[PDB]
Amino acid sequence: LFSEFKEFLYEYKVIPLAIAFIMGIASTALIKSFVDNIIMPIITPFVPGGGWETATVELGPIVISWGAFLGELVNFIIIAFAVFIIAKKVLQEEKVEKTKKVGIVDTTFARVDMASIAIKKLKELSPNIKIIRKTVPGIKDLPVACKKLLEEEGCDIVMALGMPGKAEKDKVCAHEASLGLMLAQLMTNKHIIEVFVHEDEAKDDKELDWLAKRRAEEHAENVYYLLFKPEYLTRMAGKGLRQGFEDAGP
Amino acid sequence: LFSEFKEFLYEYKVIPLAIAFIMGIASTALIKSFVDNIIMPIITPFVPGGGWETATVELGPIVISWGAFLGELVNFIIIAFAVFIIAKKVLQEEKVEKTKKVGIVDTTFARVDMASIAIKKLKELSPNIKIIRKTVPGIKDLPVACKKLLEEEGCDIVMALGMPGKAEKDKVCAHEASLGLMLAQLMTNKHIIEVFVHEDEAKDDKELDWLAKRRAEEHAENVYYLLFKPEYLTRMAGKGLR
Amino acid sequence: LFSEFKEFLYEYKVIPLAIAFIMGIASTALIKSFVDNIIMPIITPFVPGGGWETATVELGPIVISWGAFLGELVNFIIIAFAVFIIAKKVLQEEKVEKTKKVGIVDTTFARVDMASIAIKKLKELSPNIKIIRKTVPGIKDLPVACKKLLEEEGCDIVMALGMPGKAEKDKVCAHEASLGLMLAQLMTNKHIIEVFVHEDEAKDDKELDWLAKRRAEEHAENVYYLLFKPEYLTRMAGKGLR
Amino acid sequence: LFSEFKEFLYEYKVIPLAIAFIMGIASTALIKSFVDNIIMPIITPFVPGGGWETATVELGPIVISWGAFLGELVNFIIIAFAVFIIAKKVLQEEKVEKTKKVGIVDTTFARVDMASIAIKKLKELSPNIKIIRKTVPGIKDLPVACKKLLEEEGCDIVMALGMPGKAEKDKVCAHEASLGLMLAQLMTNKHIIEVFVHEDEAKDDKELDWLAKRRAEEHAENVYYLLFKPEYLTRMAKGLR
Amino acid sequence: LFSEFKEFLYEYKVIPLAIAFIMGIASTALIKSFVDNIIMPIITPFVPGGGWETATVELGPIVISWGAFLGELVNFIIIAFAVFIIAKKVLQEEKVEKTKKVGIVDTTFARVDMASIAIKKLKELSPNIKIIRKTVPGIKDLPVACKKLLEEEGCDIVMALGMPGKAEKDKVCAHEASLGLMLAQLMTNKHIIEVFVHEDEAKDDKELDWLAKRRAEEHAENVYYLLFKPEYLTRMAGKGL
Repeated sequence: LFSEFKEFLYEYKVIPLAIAFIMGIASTALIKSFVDNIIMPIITPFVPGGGWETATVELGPIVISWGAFLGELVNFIIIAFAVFIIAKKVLQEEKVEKTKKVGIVDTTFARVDMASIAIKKLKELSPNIKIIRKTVPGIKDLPVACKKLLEEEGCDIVMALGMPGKAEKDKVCAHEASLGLMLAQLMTNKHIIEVFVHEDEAKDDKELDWLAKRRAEEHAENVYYLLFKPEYLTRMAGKGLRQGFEDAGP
Repeated sequence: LFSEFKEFLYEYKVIPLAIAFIMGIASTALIKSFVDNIIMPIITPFVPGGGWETATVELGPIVISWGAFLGELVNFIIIAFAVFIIAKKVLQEEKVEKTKKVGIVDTTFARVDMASIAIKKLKELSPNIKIIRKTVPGIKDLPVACKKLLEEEGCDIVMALGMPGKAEKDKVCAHEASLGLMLAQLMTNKHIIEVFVHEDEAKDDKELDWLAKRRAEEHAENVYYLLFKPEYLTRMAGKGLR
Repeated sequence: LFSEFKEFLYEYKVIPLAIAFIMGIASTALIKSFVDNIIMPIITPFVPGGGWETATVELGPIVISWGAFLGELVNFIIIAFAVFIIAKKVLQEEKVEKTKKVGIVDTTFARVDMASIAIKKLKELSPNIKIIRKTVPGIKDLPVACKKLLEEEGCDIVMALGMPGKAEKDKVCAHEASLGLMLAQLMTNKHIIEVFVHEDEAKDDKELDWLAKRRAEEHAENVYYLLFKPEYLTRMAGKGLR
Repeated sequence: LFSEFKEFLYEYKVIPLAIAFIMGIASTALIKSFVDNIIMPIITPFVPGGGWETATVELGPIVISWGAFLGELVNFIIIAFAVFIIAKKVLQEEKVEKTKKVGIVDTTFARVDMASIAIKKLKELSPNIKIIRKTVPGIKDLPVACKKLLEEEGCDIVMALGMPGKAEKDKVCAHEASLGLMLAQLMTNKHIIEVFVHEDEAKDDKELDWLAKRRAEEHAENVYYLLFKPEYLTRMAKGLR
Repeated sequence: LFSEFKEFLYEYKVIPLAIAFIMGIASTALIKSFVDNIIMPIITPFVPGGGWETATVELGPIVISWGAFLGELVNFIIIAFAVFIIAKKVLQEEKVEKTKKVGIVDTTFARVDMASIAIKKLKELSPNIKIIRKTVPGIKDLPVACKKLLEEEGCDIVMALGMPGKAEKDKVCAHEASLGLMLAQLMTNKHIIEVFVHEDEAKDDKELDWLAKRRAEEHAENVYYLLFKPEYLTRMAGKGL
């Protein structure tokens, strides 16, 4: 009996559609009721007993019920400002700027913890940033992970920290992963700064740990830049920067 | 000529659009009809015979039909609460969670049955989980499969169990497959825990069967973690679980 | 003068939006017109000459026009059932006992006609299936082709039969193609059973033709399974049926 | 203060939403006004002076204002046909006709002009086809280009003519390109007949030029087939090459 | 309470939906109120005291309230022109062209600054172009970057300047990047002219710098063409280069 309807509404999301009605209808009435019963009589003391409704002026054999129209004209004017004003405030609820929120996604699988450095270095540059952290097991998980923070968690940018293995089985998963991040960003129109450190890039654990931490730091700086002082980057445009050690120019 | 209209509605999904109308209109009237015919008279015994509608007060040459307005003002107030309240309950029935539902997709093609272990180990960790199982022939099929459970079957997460072959012809299908899973996840914003065991990773049938079952178990634990105690994982962050 | 409007409607697809209105409005009126002019008088013979509209009861100085409210209350009840019931029948859209429809896409480029066997074997397993066939020149064309049948031709599943060449130039086009089929499935949430037979998999024309026809058959069976007895497949789960 | 509203409408595209209202409302009224003031009186000469509105029949102590209901019933009927009929005609813009329109996209980069042959051979097979031609610089450009003609230029099918280079640097661009065409088709549900001729497929300029032209011709034929006599292709369902 | 409702509106963006109502309703009324109270009486001086509402003519035992209908007919006519005209002016706001605006995206990572030349050469060919410039660290960042200027910054076309490294680790990122640009273009139906110069394409810093700048220039010329004189490119079609 009742249920089909309820499930029906859920599936087609009709319910919020209808709430527009009620508001449209109800506010339309409240607005005129006010104008007609209170506003108009105040406006028309010259017409007797609030006869504005039937107020009339004759032009030869022409009879124009101006009062009725005037009542509508002033109604419309009052309804207009309501919509003009209701539209302005929905505009400001949008143009505020809350404090940029960064998302950090890392792995259990990962040997070194880059998240730490990164978050530190980010808080340092701008103590005002909000940081959301989430961790997934494998690199295979960064994409969905990031895309979620970006859409569902209101992050403005995200860092994806990963340690693809040394095996060639690991290399394919790393690329494929990276590529997911690509789509992620494109679907969201937001950046996901990728920071992957292959175990094989460094010869031993001492370097692996040092290297990963330096890069993490370096990228965290970019998150800062892209995010706050983008002018800066253009100044460094085509100036041959790089990740650690030597760089380059002309 | 009736038909064109019906198909028309189907194609443009106009029908549910209209149901909003009816509800908007009909609930608007019922709410006021009640206020006007029953509420107001009760509210206004002082006005004679429910004359509230025409109730009026004069201020010098000014005549303000307050009754009518009061009837609307009280109508509006009753309608507002109707909408405030209707909005609150759609917040609780929507926002509130259910017993997490996991999806498990596997293959006929696959040598070893990893679904088993996995489902067991999952029920163990959290006896309260719902499990949907679907099986397709080839690995080429996991994607659509998973994507379906995720969307059509309300699964919160999915495990795709596969056994790509040893041949290089198998390899390409495995990668391509994996890649679809990537997309699937991104299109759904839900995880699909991939668990592929190449026949060549293990030397013989004894290992192949042992190795597959161990991983299936291990990933099933992750499904648990991501799903229930995600805090845990962060604790394990950059801790080199390899 | 008139045109801008028409193009406007086309671009924003406003027209079907509006048909919701008409229906909402017109059905709202017909429902009440009936209730008020016919239903109510029948309901109220006690009130004289259908005075239910103005029917009233006094409680001290209180005057409650219950007739009007009762007419709305009964109206609302009649409109509700209309919407409860209209919602139920749009739910039964999932009749799907109309007969699963399969799509078969093949190539002119292809040496062997796999379509034939496949169609046969399908009609055999389930004489009740509807078969749509479309053919494109190159393998490059299967994707769009399939995705079309899936969406525009109501097929529930599709088989894409192809014969990628022996050349490495062919190998890249085959991979790229397959991958398209990937997306096609993901975008549609329907399966496309891929069945590609590389000219090089078989040593000669006799084998090529034999091999291709066997596979086409074998996959046609799967179309059957996934489509009708999916419980079978799970039974065969992890049974290395490869 | 008028502005916020205007920008507001633009951002949320509310304006066209509203035009639905007006039409819904205005057509609802015009339809009944006609029925009630003109239709009904004609229908009811037996009732005096168009009293159909108040027309009534008694059944014991029951008083049923059938005139009012009948006027709505006949209104609803006239409104139904209007919506049934308005729905039919919106169904017919999307015919299984229109003179088919083909899109041809080529490159400056490309050494040989395949577009020429292709268009000729297409005009030959069916002088009734409309041909849209757009040319981009690099093969990298065909995708967007094609996806455009398909969507924005109402083309039913598109041919993407290209000549990837001999360098392995060229090879990656060609693959990547092709792959773009893939998506293009899938996003549009329309065919893009790819026709790429690698400079290295042919040994010299004489062959390169000949070979490209032949293929271009050959694919053009397919555009024709896929487009007009699709039955034919199924008959060839026969190792053609 | 009040809040749930507010958050509710935010989440489902119901608020702007409703504004359609108000406008639909309010304008419907203002339009008729005008017609009925002022228009009609002017139209009907022959009927006494604005009796047009009840104006009537008999045909035998037929009574047709033509006045009421005429008032709606003329109402509908006035509402129609309102929607016809309202639809026209949203058309001129919808397809008014200022404008062309190009977007330029480059890298810090990149050795040489191509953006400079490109922007010069574009300003030269058409001093009337607007140029938006944004810079990201790595090549991995061009995609999102470009897709942003295209959608969010109203660019009509975008140039993506990059210098993938010499390492094979760099190669893979470059391809992957390029590929992103693919999608980007397809999703937006706008071009992103890619301009990548691998460090290894040139033997030394003198060449690396020269080569990059020349190409940047050359491509910038294409942005011009595709953008302003596209009939030029077709002329150069299949003319190799």
